[PDB]
Amino acid sequence: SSVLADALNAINNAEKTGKRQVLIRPSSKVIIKFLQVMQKHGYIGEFEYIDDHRSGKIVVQLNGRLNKCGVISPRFNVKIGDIEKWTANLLPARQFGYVILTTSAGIMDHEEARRKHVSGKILGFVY
Amino acid sequence: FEHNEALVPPYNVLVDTNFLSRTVGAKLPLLESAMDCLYASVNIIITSCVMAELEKLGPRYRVALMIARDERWQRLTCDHKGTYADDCIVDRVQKHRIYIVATNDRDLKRRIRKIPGVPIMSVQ
Amino acid sequence: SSRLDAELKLAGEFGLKNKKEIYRISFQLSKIRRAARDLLTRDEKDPKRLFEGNALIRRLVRVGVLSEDKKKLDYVLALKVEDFLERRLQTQVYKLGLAKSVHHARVLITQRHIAVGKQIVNIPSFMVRLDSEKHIDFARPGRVARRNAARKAEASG
RNA sequence: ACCCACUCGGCACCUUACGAGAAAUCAAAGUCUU
RNA sequence: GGAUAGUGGCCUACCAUGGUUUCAACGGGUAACGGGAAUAAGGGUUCGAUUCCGGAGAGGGAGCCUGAGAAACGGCUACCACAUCCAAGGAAGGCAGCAGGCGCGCAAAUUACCCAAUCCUAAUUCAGGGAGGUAGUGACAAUAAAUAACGAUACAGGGCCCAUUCGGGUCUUGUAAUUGGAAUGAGUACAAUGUAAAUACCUUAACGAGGUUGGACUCCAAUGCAGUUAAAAAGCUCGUAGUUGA
Repeated sequence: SSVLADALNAINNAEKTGKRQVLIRPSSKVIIKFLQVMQKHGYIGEFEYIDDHRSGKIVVQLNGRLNKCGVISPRFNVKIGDIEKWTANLLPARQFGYVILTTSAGIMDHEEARRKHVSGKILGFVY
Repeated sequence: FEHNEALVPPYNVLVDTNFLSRTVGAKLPLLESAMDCLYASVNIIITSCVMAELEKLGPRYRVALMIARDERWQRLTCDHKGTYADDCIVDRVQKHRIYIVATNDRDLKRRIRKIPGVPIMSVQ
Repeated sequence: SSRLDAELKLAGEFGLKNKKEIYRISFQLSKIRRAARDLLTRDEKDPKRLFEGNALIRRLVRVGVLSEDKKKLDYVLALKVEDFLERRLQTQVYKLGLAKSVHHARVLITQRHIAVGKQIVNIPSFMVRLDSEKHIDFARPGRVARRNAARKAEASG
C-alpha cells in the first residue's frame, strides 16, 4: 500500500534497533534506486540478492551510521525557491544534508541534481 | 543603568545547547544570525558542558553535534563540564559578564539579566 | 536591564561624540546597511564582489572609515558606530585645536564661524575627508576662531 | 490413539532488556529538532 | 437602381441559398466605458507624469444650424417637460467648460496673481488667450533636523559613590560669589535669480541688535498537533461517490 516508506521505514525502522539490515518490499526500480543513491553517497552497505514473484532483486546489509531513518516524504515540488527551501527538511545546512529529490531527469540527490540545474519531485531525504 | 561599557569586536558569544538543537532542526544559520544581529565580527563558542549535553542528545538526534563542534563556535574550556549547561554558562559569565549569551533557556536568561552588561540573544 | 544599560550606552556616545538626540540612531542604521548590504558579500569574486569591493572599501573616507585593510568591514559595525561617529566636524573639529571643547565648537559651526576651507558649513554634522583645510575662513571677523588659534600645535588624532 | 519433545501454521492472549506520550499505560497511542 | 459627397444589403428591388461554427462558433456569463521610455556584465535604475491610447452626455423627444469642415451639446427650432418674470399683457430660463450653498451628505485651500514665461487662438499688431503661470492656504506627504553656551576668578564642605547591611571607592562642590567677544538675534537701504508687476516675500549683502515619573522649595528617569483519557471514533460488518492505488 506504498512501497516507499514501506521499506525505507524498515532500514529507518532498523538501524534504530541497530543491526545488519534485513529484507524489504519487493524491489521497485525506485526502491533499488534510492537503495542506490544511499550507498553511492555512503550510509548503507550493499543492496542485496533476492529474486521471486516481484520479491526479486534484493535484501540489503546495513553498516555504518545512516542515522536516522531514510526520509519517505509524500508530496512533490522542486527547483530554485523550492529545493533550497525543502532543504529545511535537512538535519542542518553545513554539509550533512542530502535530499534524494526526483528530478525531471534522474532519481537524484539534493545536490546530485542540483547538478545540471534540475528539479521536479521530492522522493525523499537521507541522514 | 550605571554599567560602564568596554565591549569590542569581535563579540564573544556563548551558544547554549538548546539554541544549537533548535537552530539545527529548523535550519537556522546560527553563525550568520549572530553576525547579523551583532553587526560585527563574532567569535561563536560553546562551553564543554553544553556540548557534552549535546553529545548525549546526539545519541538519537544526529546533526546538532557536528554544527556544535564546528570551529565557528570554538570550544570554551570550562573547568566544570559536568554542570548542567545552564549553571555552566552562569558560572562562566558571572566572572566574565563580558560575553554575550545566546540561549533558549528563558530561565537562564532571567538570572543573567541580573548581571549588568550581558547581551542576551534568542530565537523566536 | 540590557535595554536599560543600553539607554546608558547611547547617552555615553551622547558626548563620546557630541550629539543630542538619536543621530546615534542615524549613524546606527547607517552601520546597518553598510554591514548588511556589505555582509551580503557573500559570495565569491563575482566581478561584482569586485566593484562592490574597492567600492564600499572606498568608504575611505578620510576622518572616515578605517586605516588600511579589509575586505571585512563589519569591523566597522564594531567601529563605525563607535568610529563613523568621529570623522565629521561633529567630532574631528574639536580634535583640531580651534574648538575649545566639543560644545564650544558646534556653536561656531552653527553661529556662522568655523568653515571648511572656503564656505562655512553650518550643517553641524558634515563629514571630513582630506581635512587640512578645516580652518575658520571667517571672511570685525570670526573672533572665537582667529586668535584662540591654540590649534597651532593641534597635532592630534 | 495417548504422551513426549521439535518444528514450522497461523490461535489468541498475556510480558517489556525497546519506541512512545502531555502521564497511567503502550510491544502501540512506539513511530519522520514535538 | 437609388441613395449617399462619395465604398459598402446600406437600402430599391431581384433572385443566389448562403455561409458562421468544438480553434465552441449561435452563443452565453467578466458595470467593461475602456488602456506610451530607457537603461540596462550582473546589479544601478527608472521614466512619459490620477488611462500616451481611445469610442459614447450634455431635460425628454423631434427636426432641423455652421459649414472646407459638427450626428454641432454647449446653433436653432418646435414639441414635451420642467420652469421663471411681471401694469397683464406678455415677457425666462438646462454653467459632468467653473466655484459656490443646499443637498450629497465619505473624503479634502481665497469665488488669490499674472497670461512674467511658454503655449494657445487668431485677422499684416503685438487681439485675445480660463492655457499656462504664479502664489498663498495648505505634515498636504512632508521634510529637514540645525536653535544659549563658551570659556575669567574666588569661595570652599569634603566629597561622593557603592548595594553598602559595612565595607568600599576615591574625592571638588557650591556659590541664587567676581571674567570674558563689538556671542546673537531681531530691523535697514540691497538689487535682485524674481510671479519684467511676487522684484522687498525669497538669495544676497549689510546697517545696525542676547535672556516623566517616582521623592519633601524642593525630588528623579525623554524638549500541524497530542489522539486512551483531558475538547472532537455511526454497533457490527458491507460497500458506492470519493480517495488512493507493482
